Amino acid sequence: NNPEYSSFFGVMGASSAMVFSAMGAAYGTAKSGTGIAAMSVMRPELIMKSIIPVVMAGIIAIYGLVVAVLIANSLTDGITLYRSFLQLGAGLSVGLSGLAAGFAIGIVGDAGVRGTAQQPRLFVGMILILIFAEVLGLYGLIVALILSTK
Amino acid sequence: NNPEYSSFFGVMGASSAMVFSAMGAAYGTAKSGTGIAAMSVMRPELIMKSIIPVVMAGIIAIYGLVVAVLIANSLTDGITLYRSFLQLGAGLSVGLSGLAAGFAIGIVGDAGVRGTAQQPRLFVGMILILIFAEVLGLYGLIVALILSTK
Amino acid sequence: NNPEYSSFFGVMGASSAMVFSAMGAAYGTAKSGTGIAAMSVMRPELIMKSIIPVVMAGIIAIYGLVVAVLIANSLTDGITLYRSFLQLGAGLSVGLSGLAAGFAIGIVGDAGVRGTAQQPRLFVGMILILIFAEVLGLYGLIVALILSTK
Amino acid sequence: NNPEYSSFFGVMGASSAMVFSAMGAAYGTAKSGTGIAAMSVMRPELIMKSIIPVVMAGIIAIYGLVVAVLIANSLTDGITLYRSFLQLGAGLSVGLSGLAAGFAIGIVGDAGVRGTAQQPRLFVGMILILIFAEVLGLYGLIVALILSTK
Amino acid sequence: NNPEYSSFFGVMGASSAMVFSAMGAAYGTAKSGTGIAAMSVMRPELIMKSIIPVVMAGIIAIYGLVVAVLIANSLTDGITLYRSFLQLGAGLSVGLSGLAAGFAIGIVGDAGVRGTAQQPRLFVGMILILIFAEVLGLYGLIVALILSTK
Amino acid sequence: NNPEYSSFFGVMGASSAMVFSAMGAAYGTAKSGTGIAAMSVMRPELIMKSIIPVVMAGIIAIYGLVVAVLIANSLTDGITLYRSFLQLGAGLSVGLSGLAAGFAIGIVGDAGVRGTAQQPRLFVGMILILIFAEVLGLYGLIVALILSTK
Amino acid sequence: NNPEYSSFFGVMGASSAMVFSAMGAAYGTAKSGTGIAAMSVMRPELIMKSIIPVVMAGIIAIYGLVVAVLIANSLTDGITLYRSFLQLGAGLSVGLSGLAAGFAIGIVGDAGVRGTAQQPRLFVGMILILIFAEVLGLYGLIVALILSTK
Amino acid sequence: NNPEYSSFFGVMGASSAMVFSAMGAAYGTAKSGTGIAAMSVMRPELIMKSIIPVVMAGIIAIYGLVVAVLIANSLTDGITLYRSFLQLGAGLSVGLSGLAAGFAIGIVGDAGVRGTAQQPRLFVGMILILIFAEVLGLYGLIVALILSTK
Amino acid sequence: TGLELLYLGIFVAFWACMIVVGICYTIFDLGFRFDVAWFLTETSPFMWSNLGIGLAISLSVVGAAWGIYITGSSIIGGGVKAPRIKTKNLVSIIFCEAVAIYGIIMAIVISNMAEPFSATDPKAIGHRNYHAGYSMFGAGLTVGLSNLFCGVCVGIVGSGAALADAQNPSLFVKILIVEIFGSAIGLFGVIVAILQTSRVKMG
Amino acid sequence: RLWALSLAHAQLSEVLWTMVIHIGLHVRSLAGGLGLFFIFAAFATLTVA
Amino acid sequence: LEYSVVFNLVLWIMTGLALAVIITSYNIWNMDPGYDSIIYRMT
Amino acid sequence: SFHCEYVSSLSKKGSLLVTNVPSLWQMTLHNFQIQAFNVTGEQFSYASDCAGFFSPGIWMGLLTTLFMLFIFTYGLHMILSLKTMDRFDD
Amino acid sequence: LCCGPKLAACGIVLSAWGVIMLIMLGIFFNVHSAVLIEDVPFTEKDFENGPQNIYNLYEQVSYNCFIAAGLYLLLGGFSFCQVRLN
Amino acid sequence: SFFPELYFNVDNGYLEGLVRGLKAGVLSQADYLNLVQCETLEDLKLHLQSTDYGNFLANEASPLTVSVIDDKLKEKMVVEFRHMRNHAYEPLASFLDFITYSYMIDNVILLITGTLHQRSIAELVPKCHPLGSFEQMEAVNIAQTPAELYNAILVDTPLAAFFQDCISEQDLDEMNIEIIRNTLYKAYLESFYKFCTLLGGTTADAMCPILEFEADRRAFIITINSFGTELSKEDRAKLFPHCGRLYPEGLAQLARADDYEQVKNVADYYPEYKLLFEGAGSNPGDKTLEDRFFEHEVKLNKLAFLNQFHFGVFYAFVKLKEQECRNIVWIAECIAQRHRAKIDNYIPIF
Repeated sequence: NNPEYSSFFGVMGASSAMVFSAMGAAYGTAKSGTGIAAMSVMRPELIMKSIIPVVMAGIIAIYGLVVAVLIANSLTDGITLYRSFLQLGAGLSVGLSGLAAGFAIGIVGDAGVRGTAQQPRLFVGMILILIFAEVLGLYGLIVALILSTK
Repeated sequence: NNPEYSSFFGVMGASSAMVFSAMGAAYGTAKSGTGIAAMSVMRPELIMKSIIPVVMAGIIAIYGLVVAVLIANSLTDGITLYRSFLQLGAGLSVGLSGLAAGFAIGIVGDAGVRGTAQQPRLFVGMILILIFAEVLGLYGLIVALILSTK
Repeated sequence: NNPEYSSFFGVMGASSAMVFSAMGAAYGTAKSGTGIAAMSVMRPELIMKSIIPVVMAGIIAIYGLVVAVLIANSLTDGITLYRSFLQLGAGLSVGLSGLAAGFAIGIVGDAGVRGTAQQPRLFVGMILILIFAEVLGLYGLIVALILSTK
Repeated sequence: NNPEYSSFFGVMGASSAMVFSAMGAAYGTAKSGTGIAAMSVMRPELIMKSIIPVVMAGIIAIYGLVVAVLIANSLTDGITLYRSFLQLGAGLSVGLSGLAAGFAIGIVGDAGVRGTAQQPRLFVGMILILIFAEVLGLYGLIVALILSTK
Repeated sequence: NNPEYSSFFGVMGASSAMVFSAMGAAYGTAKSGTGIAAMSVMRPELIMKSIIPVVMAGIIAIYGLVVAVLIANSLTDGITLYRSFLQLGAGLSVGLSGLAAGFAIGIVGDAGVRGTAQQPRLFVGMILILIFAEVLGLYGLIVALILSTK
Repeated sequence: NNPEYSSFFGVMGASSAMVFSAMGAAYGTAKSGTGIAAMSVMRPELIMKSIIPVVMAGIIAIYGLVVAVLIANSLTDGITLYRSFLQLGAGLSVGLSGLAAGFAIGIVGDAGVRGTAQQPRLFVGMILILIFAEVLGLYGLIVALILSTK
Repeated sequence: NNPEYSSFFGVMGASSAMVFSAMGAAYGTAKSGTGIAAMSVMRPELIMKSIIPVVMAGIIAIYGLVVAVLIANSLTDGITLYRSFLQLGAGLSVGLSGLAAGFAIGIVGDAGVRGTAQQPRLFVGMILILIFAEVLGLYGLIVALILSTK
Repeated sequence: NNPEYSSFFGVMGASSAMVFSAMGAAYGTAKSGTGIAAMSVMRPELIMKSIIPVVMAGIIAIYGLVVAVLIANSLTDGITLYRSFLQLGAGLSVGLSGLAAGFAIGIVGDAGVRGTAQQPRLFVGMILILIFAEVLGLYGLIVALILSTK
Repeated sequence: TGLELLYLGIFVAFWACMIVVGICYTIFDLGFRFDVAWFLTETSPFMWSNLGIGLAISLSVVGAAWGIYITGSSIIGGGVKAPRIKTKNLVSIIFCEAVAIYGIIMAIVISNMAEPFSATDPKAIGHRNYHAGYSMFGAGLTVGLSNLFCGVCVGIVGSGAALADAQNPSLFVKILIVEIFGSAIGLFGVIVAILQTSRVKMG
Repeated sequence: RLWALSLAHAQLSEVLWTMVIHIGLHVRSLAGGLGLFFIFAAFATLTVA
Repeated sequence: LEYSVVFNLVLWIMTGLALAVIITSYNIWNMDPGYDSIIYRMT
Repeated sequence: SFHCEYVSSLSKKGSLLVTNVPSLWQMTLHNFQIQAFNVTGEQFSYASDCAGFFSPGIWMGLLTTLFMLFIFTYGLHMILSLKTMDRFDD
Repeated sequence: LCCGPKLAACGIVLSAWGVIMLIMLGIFFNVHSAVLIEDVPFTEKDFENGPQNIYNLYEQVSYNCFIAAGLYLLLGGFSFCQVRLN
Repeated sequence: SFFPELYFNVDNGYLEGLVRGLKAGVLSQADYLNLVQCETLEDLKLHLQSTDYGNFLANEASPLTVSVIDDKLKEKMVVEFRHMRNHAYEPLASFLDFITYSYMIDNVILLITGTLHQRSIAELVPKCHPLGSFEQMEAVNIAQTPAELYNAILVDTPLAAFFQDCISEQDLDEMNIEIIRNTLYKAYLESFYKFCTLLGGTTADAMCPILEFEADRRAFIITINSFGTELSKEDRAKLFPHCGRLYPEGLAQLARADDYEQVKNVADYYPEYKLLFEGAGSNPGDKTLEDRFFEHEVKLNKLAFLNQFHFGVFYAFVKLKEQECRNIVWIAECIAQRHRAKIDNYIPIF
């Protein structure tokens, strides 16, 4: 008795949970990669220490993947329109939260590695700021899991 | 009885809360991180203190998370369209008010840490301006609670 | 009798009253923050005295909060569509008026504090101009109250 | 039986899977290739090593091709609307994720190759960052396979 | 019987006739006043003779007022849709022609006042060009009057 | 029977015929006026000759007025939809043709005036160019006359 | 049978045939007039010989006029939608083709005259290039005649 | 049987096949004319050789003309929607291909016309790139003929 | 930002109107009017099929010509001082034109799939015909856009390769691999288009 | 232009009466005299301006 | 019954006219003021 | 309920009624409104109707015109962004 | 008290204008002149039995205008005194 | 990312290739080793004739002079740049004009110095650097009037916007010509940086570092040179361009600086400047900080060619070929004065 077009919203839930987390992580890896290279032309020994922002950006894509896999496993042909809306909400709330966290990680990582070449003391501050940025994707994940496992 | 598209506005309430509060917190964190990275070159000992703007940016994401979890817990299959509109209003309030708060905190923190590199007495003024910029997120949270628990 | 979509305009009035007012206050506080920080490099003693633009920006968010709480409390299930339109109008009248007042307060705060750094005689003039920028948000509040209570 | 228009969304799933993955691969190859060409005059011996970002960009097109072939093979004229949505979801979740991976790969390849031309030791760090950027395409592929084979 | 929404287009004719004429006059006054302000610093005694462009700009607002008042006094509840269209057409024909005349007056007045600062003989030609610019708003008024009284 | 909404296209034909001709004449007058003003600083003798571009621009406004008057005079409530479309076509054909003619007049008038200050021989060619730029308004007028009186 | 609104496309065909031809010719005249004004300062004797680009920019308007007059004389009241579409097609094929030809004439005329100021031998080449840019309007005229007389 | 409006799509095919080809050819002629004008002043004897890209732009225009004439002669009154959409397909096939080919001819012709002046050996290279840039319009014409004669 | 303001204003106004309209339809229970089924079903299959063919060829040519001028500008500029460029760096042009060749081949293949119906009630048109229309549109978009991006990419890489060759003759044969990798994307698009239209038959 | 300016002047005088001194005239209480004093100060200044 | 046709005619004609007015007014508004030959003294 | 101006067999009036075989009858129902299910007393329920914002023909036309407008805007962007040299060689 | 001569001159001119105009306005209201009906503060229930009910309010507004004129006369006297000091 | 690869080559592809062709001709390290070993200026001419320069010097008189060689090299650079400028389009044309403004800012100082010393401008024009020559005739027949020259500059020269830092012709008479030159250069450099950032894309990302280094070296060297002069700290601080990475608090600590050790302390906070200062021994017989800054500038310009679609390559080429002209002039000076011991001090390019 449910609409056959109900599953469209759940499909977009999974699609957003992956696409937007991937875009956020791509930006976080790209800005951080340009920063790491422009830093490494002068201070090669800081490469592996400065790879941290890239990893924290990748964790955003992992959040997106976990939520997208959860939504995908939750999809069915008879899924109620309510559940489909829940899954679209979870998908957006993880994907765009990860997008924001990825922008923050990208800018912070670029600036932080560039500075850490100039000021070694800045490393811990950069790491703390990056943890704060990552926690935004984590909050997106928590909301998405609540919605998708109602 | 109640319309099936009622839950859509509730899930947009939750996702809007989280997404927009996370974007505000991300902008604040990114601007504050750029500011800290620029300041730390001349004045390394200020990196730890200068993370206060990042903390008050993260608190905006915490507001958004709280409202999002309230809405997510309040969602149920047959919620009245009126209740769904209330949750949408709470989500928009908290999320976009926190977005504005994040914009203000980002600009204020960037400028304030850059100034505090030069004139240490600017720090107290920066903290007060940050508190003023941050209570905007708190007003968003108050309106969101009043709407969401109504 | 009343269409069941009647409360959408009430919730959007509340959310507008808060969101737009908070955006205005955030811009005001951001511009005043940049101005204050830039001035404070050379004139540190003015840091606290120069917080007034930020306060008059926060007052705008307080107008928004008052109107938004009024609408949120005055918003029942069977709200007449006419009264819901009244509340939407009140929300817009306070929110966008606060946005205008916040832009004016921000620009005047930046200009006035930067001038005060150079010419101490400008403080009273700046405060007068800020009061004139603030009475705009006050007019918005008055019209919003008239509409909400009508 | 199933609706007339159902296959439309599956067709668009295939089209997105290939178009967006081609966009990502094309951007990755073009950006990394202009970087490589500009580098080569300064450092002719590094070209065969610098090809790696180009191969990583091509792998995004391979992901897109795999998902698109799966969709085009499974997509019959009268598939159920639910499967059609699933295939659109897989198409987007591979195509736009691979677009993000392609952008990350292009930016990282350009910057890293230009840096490696100046500092050989950046090569391994560039490989790691490229792996983290390309794995986003793999996450898109995983979500796409799950959706399309569900 | 005539439709209920008929008065909308007549009311929009009135409001447009006033609004766009006011915009044209505002632009004309703004540019002409900037020209006078720049002219004064060097040639004080020309300040009064150089207010003429502001006056010719105000003519356009007066024309908008004439048409707006005429339409407003012609409005009725049972206004036929044909008369509503005539009033809308007249309102736009005066409002936007006055806007164009205001652009012409503003630009010609700014340039001409600045020039007359440097060469007094320009004044007559400047007046002639301003007359040619204002007769555009006059033509708009003529068209609006013919439409409205028809 | 003829539809009640038929007269909308006729009133827009008149309003367009006047509005766009007025915009073209305004551009032509404004740019030629700035050109005359700049020229007059050195060569005051040439103001009354160089005014000709402005006369050419004004003739476009007269074309617009004539077509608008024809349309407005031909309007009625029962105006058959065919005649209404004919009048809209006449209005556009003269309004936008006059717009283009006025833009050409403005550009060539400014260039020709400034050149004539430097080289008096340019005046006759400026007259020819203005005529070629202005007969575009005449062609638009001819087409509008045919369509409107048809 | 021949729906009441059928004439709209034919009337828009006439309006396009005139408006876009007029805009092409106006751009050609404007650009070539600027070129001629710049050239005439140093090489007065070339002005009358160099008006050819303006003539060929004008001829585009004669093409547009011919097609517009033919369409306007080929409009009955109950015109079949087929013929109304044919006349819209002729109008576009001539108007936009004339617009392209006018852009070509303008660019080529400006460059060619400002070059012929430097090198006399460029004149015949400029005439050939102007002929090639001109025959685009002629091709538009051919297609428009076929469509409009069909 | 067939819908009244079926001829619109074939008409748009003809008008597009002419308009877009004219725009491509106009861009090609304008760019090549700028190149030739710049080239002539230093090396006068190359004008007639360098006029070749203009010839190829004219050829693009002729491709457009052939397709447009074919469609126009094919447009009957009772044209089935199938034939009409075939002709729309041909119209786009020739128009957009000719647009892109004209752009390529323009750019490569500008570059090569300039280059031949400094390095005469580049003449054959320019011609060889241009024939490849023009066989693209030829390809579009082939597909357009096949579609419009299907 | 002149023309980009017009573009952005149109885009933002359109999508604000879409958000408001979607909210209004959903809220007023008028969702039953927003028949995407009716749209996709009444919009004739011929429209989708012929848009597919037209784009299949035209976007491929917009790719080929785009890459051709991107790389030809560099070929000519570098050839001013290094004339050896002209003969060797023509391979980039060949790779850009192969994209338009994919375009024509697939446009002809897709146009071979169109047939008349003589049926206008959607039940009579049927799943097979609607699928034929949508799949030809999908093949057109796939091949056309994949080829557009592939041509632009190969053009960029070919320009880079020509400039590199300007300064070291031995460099070309090694940068050509990047152009090959870029060119493979057009082949992938062609494969996907073929598979999309593998089981299509209008009638 | 004569009529245009005449209408502008007439309507501006009408508004400046009916929303300044009409305020003090259309009040029930006898303090309306002092209200008129102040409102008339405002009326005079605005009319002159 | 003609609602589709009249709605689209009005909507798209008015969109075209509005865009034309906005673009023309933008060009006039941001017209090069021409007194740049005077500016350098005033600045 | 369903409302529709002119549910009639005449081509001049929408031809909502139709026959494949020629017939002797013709019919016209100006402002035809009907409701046969979920009826409530003497009142028609809210009214759906044929008169919509868009129709199939208008949709086909609008989408074809949108594609053509994208192509024309691309071409016009390229043509407008043409430029001419400001200087010439000696 | 003291004030600038220009302020005092403005005060006396304003007082003269106010006195003349408001005396005339009070006269015209006490006359029950029709052209000033819209400014009378009457209510919709005052139209029942005859014009007297509204004549009374006309008188009231006339008294208000006379009071305002008296205030302006006192202001004029004070401004004349100020001018004399200056 | 601004995707310049899509639309750069539409208008700037030909010159993009041509300028790189020109760069391919700048002398290599091996070419400099060839020039180093010449016995005479004629021998230098012959060894140079095999390079891109070819027979540029063959038309001059038999007794070659290093002044003549310098003039010919400058003439060649000017010819090439003027060709590119004549073939440039609006945005690239504006960028090239910004490059020329730098030389205009020195020619204008020549003009004002001549005018305040009451000399005919016709005698000054020949001494102007051709890249920034005043074509405008408003700057001719000045009658030796500073007000006339100042109005001519404001009304008919691009430097009108830069002179707005000054306000009056009286400033020309009062301020030292070096302060005028450096204030104009600060204004020009900041305007150039803003222009490059507004261009954005690869142009910004590849050019802004060069101008930032220009600002930082300006700050360092102005500070180091100002010690033994009347120039006050308060006026010195105005000369620092605010684009460089020193801008907040670095320029401030320099304005507060009163010794070379304090300038070096400011430099210590930046790794890319710490290295230059440590390497610049500055004692007699070895590299000075000027030499180290020239080397770093050459490195920065060389890096501009690693990016493809951007204007920065034209600026990099102009400065690199200027460095190459100065290198050849230096080698000629060493050959003429027989100061072979220090002939290696040329800055190698590529």
